[PDB]
Amino acid sequence: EVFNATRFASVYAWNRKRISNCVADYSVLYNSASFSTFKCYGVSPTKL
Amino acid sequence: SNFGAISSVLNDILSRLDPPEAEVQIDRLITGRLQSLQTYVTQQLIRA
Repeated sequence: EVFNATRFASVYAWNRKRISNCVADYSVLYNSASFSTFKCYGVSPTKL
Repeated sequence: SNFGAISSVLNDILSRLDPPEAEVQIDRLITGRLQSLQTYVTQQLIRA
């Protein structure tokens, strides 16, 4: 709903989406290969 | 104590980080814990 959102904010006024009460699969985002950049700090994209 | 480490707990390092960094955080904890044991023993020898 965020990554495929049809509209993003102007960066000076960037939006903040609250994700809670859900199951978070990040391997589906990482390995979609739709991203040019997917840099996770500390913990790798598929370990988090 | 962390002794410069991100966490006093080995598993907060190992379950999150790849070895190139996890080992660094562990050496910081080893140094601290090893020093604690060495200090302890020296004191035990003196009172002995």
